[PDB]
Amino acid sequence: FKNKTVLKKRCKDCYLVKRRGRWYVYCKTHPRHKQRQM
Amino acid sequence: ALKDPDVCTDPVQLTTYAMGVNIYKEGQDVPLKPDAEYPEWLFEMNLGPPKTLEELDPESREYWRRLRKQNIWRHNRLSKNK
Amino acid sequence: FREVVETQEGKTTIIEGRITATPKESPNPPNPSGQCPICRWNLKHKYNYDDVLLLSQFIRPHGGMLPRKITGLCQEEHRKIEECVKMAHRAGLLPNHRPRLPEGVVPKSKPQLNRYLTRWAPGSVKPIYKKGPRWNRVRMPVGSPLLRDNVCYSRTPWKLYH
Amino acid sequence: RHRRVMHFQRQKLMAVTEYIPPKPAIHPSCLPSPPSPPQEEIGLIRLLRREIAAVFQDNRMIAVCQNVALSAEDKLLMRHQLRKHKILMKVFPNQVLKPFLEDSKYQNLLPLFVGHNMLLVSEEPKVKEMVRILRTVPFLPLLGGCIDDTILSRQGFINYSK
Amino acid sequence: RGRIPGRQWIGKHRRPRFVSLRAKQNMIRRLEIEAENHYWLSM
Amino acid sequence: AAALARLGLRPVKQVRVQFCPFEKNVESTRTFLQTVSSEKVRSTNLNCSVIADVRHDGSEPCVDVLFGDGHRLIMRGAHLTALEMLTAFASHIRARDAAGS
Amino acid sequence: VKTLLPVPSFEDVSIPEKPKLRFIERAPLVPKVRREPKNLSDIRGPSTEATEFTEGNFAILALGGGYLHWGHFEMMRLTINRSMDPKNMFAIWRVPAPFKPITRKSVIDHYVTPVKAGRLVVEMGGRCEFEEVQGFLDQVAHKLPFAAKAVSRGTLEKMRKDQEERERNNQNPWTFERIATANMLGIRKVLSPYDLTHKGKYWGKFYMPKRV
Amino acid sequence: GVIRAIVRAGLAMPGPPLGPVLGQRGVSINQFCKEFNERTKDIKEGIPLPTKILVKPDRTFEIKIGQPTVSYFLKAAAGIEKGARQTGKEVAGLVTLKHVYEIARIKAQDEAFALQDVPLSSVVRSIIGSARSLGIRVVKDLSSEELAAFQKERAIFLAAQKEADLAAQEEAAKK
Amino acid sequence: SYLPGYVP
Ligand code: FES
Ligand SMILES: [Zn+2]
Repeated sequence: FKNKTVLKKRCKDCYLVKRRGRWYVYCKTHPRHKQRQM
Repeated sequence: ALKDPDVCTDPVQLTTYAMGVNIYKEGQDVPLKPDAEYPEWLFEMNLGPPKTLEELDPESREYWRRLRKQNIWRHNRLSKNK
Repeated sequence: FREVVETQEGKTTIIEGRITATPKESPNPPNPSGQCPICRWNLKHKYNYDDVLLLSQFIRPHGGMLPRKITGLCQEEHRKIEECVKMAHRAGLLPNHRPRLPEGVVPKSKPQLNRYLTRWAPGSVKPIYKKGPRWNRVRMPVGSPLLRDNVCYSRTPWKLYH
Repeated sequence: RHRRVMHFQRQKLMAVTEYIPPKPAIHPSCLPSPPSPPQEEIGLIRLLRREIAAVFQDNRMIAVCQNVALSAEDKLLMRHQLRKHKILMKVFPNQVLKPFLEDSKYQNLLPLFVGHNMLLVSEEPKVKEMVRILRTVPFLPLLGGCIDDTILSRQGFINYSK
Repeated sequence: RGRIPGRQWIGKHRRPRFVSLRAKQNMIRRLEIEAENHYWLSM
Repeated sequence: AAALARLGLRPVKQVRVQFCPFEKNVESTRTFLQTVSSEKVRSTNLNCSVIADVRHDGSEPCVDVLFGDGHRLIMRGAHLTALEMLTAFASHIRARDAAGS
Repeated sequence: VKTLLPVPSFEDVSIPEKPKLRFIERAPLVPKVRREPKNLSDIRGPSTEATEFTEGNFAILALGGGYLHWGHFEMMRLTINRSMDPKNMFAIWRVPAPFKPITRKSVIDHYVTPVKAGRLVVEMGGRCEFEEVQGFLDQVAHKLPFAAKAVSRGTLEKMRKDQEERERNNQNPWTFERIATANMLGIRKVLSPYDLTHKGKYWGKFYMPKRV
Repeated sequence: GVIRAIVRAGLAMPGPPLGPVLGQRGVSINQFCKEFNERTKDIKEGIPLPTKILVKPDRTFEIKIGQPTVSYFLKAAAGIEKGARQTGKEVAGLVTLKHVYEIARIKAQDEAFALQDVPLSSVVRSIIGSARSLGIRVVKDLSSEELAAFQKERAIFLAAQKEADLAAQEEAAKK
Repeated sequence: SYLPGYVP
């Protein structure tokens, strides 16, 4: 992951999801697109 | 190395014959037919710039083809900065 | 409603849909001019999480929320009911709408702690180790801000943070 | 940003003199909204109606087919083969085509236009030549048609060809 | 934790103060008295 | 269509779709035929054939799918929407593929 | 049949021969004594100049007071020129070059440009819509030392119309202007002479759009 | 898959640009050249023919041959050897509606227009916009008196372009 | 059988 204040999708396969009280960015195609809300 | 075939430069020949029409080597140039033999819709087309939206009749396909084409331009400019 | 059933006989699978009894809305609404079933019965700002009778009419058999375009509710009231259903399950007020357990799963015994007006999911809340100063107190949210405009019969408004 | 620490007398003045938006007694969304003002019909829409009317008037044989998601190369190849037999492939939007049939002789073709549909038309009813071209793809169905202002199904076209 | 640098209600970094509900009501009560005073001094 | 092209009709042998176009309960069946007869789905398995036979007998529409394993899948689209038919159909693909290998 | 609409035409709009923003000198060549009184509130209060559009249709509105130095000018100049099309866009400077010297001892160094609230900083226009320029202008306005926001002729007009609407329909019978002018409760003892005109919308270098 | 490219008639070469394209597909380069050269033997050498290549899974090709590009017809009809660098600003050649009708009479025999079965009126209209790309101007009637004068002035413009073009080359060397 | 001011 990468703690980001402003989550932003980096491609079409990224999808925002709310888990464990904070928004996450998951991308199976590009694992480096994963983000965590800081 | 590869180039287009040489084209003659003759004001009389170009008017009388069209060189690019014939493509077969054994063939001959096609002379132009007289004015009457051509159909009526040939000499009534828009040789100049395309007609504007204001000059097109709304109850026509070409009126909305132009308008739809312009709307595609607007989206591209808006998406250009994105 | 509509039901879907599959019967397998002779290594052949058959899928069919059978229509069942469909409940009907009660006649003569108090406010026929209302756009959604909430203000049609003048129930706006007059329901809470413990009113499971109202909430049970907008939920699926497994406790899931129903789509807004099916129930016909407005966006403002659909969100309010969406939070009331979440707080109803967390309070244990809907014991017949438990999640579907796949075969081969037996839930273990877990600490049963009574709770109500629980805004967040219990598993996604971190403890408040440092309260902070009086002017910068870290409060505990109680209830939901979507129910702020509900009818209050006391002069003191609803305290959403403790 | 309140960078400087306002005097408490001034701070109370700011809090008392705060904007208070007017709140209607009944929410506007709950009231029955006025009917949407009418607009002018689109010039393209009325152009389709004139074009559609010509199709039903000039040619007598109209074949209703579902425009399956065939590849463009295969869909153009079939169109050329139909062109050898002078069979056109007209496609019109259903939102303009259905209302035309609602006020017309061919009022019973309404259920046939559900989804992606296309119209096969020809001045002469060359049904037998059209069927064999459609037999190349088993997944292309012929919903129905109308020959000499008579409503017929796919079975009638088979009987008409024979 | 929670130190206020310097003195509480003076200096650059001061302790924040907030207006309560009855603080607004008391000021409004005073304003209505003075608003009526402006009426009797107009005649 | 996009979701179904990812899986592929590898175990599928025959697909047959029947419906009555004049009846007003075949919209879901026709939409299922529209997605199955797409270029993406058919390109995955050329051997798998898609059959569309029109009838005017006033009967309820149904879809018959034959697999290499011999099992048959019957989906009556009279009271099943297009998404439900696709979801049920796609699930059987994974089950049969696992049994095959 | 999707409902299409005609698109506006920008053919009648002319582009200057130098659409890009000109280079901003770091310091004035010759310092000059200002004619303003020594008591300067250069960043305090509403702006009284460059508050309206002149040539273009889009501009960056300043919602607070601050000083712009050479670094801020370079940030705007480089960003706008790179992100805009010179053929269909042009920009002009709505603020003067840095002229007020700031002398700070290290244990006259740099010049700044004071800007008040409500002043246009950079104004753009040409054969373009607002959505095209709203992208980078918000990016540029985010980097300014004061609260800034990209506006157009319509958005700025609408914003002022909304503010006028709020004052008219405000249900609160007590306003800052009424109390301050009438010295109700002896409030002028804790107020300022400038507050008689600011009417509570300004506090130091900050502007409060929500204050009526 | 299907690959489309413009290949000179009777002048196919095993190397680039179409060489590596077929090499990636694995289809035999020499077989394609032998078939194309002998099939386009009657067509004059150097004529640009848009070619369509069909690739079977067994690396077997069935070439498809169409009509030459319209720009070839238009330049030949006006005598132009090289199109105008900037269209609109300057006029390269001059063609008549009689020339366009004879061009559209054969150009309509290609795969694209034949499959659509559009009337010849549409084919003439699309070629008119094509001449505007090359800079050629479409005039309804034209005689020999003014055709030899316009072509005379075009050469003066061509000579001017040579001086400018060589100047850039000379400047590039000095860099 | 519900009055205008009826509330469940
Ligand atoms: S529209 Fe009235 S509460 Fe929903
Ligand atoms: Zn991604």
